[PDB]
Amino acid sequence: AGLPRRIIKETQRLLAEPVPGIKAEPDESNARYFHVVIAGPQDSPFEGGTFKLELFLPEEYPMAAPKVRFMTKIYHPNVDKLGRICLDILKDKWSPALQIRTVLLSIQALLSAPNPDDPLANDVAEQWKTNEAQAIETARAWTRLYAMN
Amino acid sequence: GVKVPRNFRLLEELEEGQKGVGDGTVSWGLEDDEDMTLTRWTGMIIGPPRTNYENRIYSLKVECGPKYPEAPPSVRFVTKINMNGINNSSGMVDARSIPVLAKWQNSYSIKVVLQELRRLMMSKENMKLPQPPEGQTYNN
Ligand SMILES: *c1ccc([N+](=O)[O-])o1
Repeated sequence: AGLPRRIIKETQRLLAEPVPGIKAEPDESNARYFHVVIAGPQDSPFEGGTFKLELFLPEEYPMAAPKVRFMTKIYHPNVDKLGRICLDILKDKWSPALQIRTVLLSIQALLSAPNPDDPLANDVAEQWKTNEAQAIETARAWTRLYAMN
Repeated sequence: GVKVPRNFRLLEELEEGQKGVGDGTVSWGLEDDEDMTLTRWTGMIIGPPRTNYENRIYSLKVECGPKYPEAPPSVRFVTKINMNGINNSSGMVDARSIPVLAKWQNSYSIKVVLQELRRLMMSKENMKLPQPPEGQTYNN
């Protein structure tokens, strides 16, 4: 009557063995919906900040990829104004062998290594390419403004 | 009975709004392109032909609150309109008077609401109402 074993397993293993720097807790009404907090990675302009991310396991999971979005404003060439990302492994490169966990530490890696070179980077990319020092300071400024409480 | 959470539903509606539907006589999009909460939307309805709404573009504000889509959105016309179920002084759409809202189901969407309002503009009791001057908007 319930969830697939895989989902029961992935959930339970998340609460038993969290990714370092990532808190992930299921929603109080929807067992396929998770409220995630990612710590800004060490040595990034996001360091010291905490960033909300939401994750949803659609009906066809794991055939279908999980859906994710940031819900804390962040200055990054691969996260847009509404928190959306275009992560290869969430589309073209998704497969059932990958797990939720792969997705989360991969998002942390994206924060650690912004890619303004990506075809689908947002409009922040130009500043990141041409004045990287200023772009990184702005990322730190937005961390101070939006990610410290 | 897998429910798609509010925020992911609204992301779907954002994509659909950008793609557009049907003949383009209704459209919707986010009011503030930095609103991560996806709460405030702009709706558009082209008044249907052979009614007193014809050849007018109606702008609306649609608010998807914390319980959407389990609960209906709140809707108000910005463009002035004389239409049953719409408060003619404020533009507020009375949920009890518009069937899609009064009988809301979680399968409905912003698109459905706007399509319903456009259908109701063709109703016998609305299509002949004399309208306010074109282009006028309510205050607030
Ligand atoms: C895909 C969705 C948003 C982005 N981005 O780079 O901001 O990519």
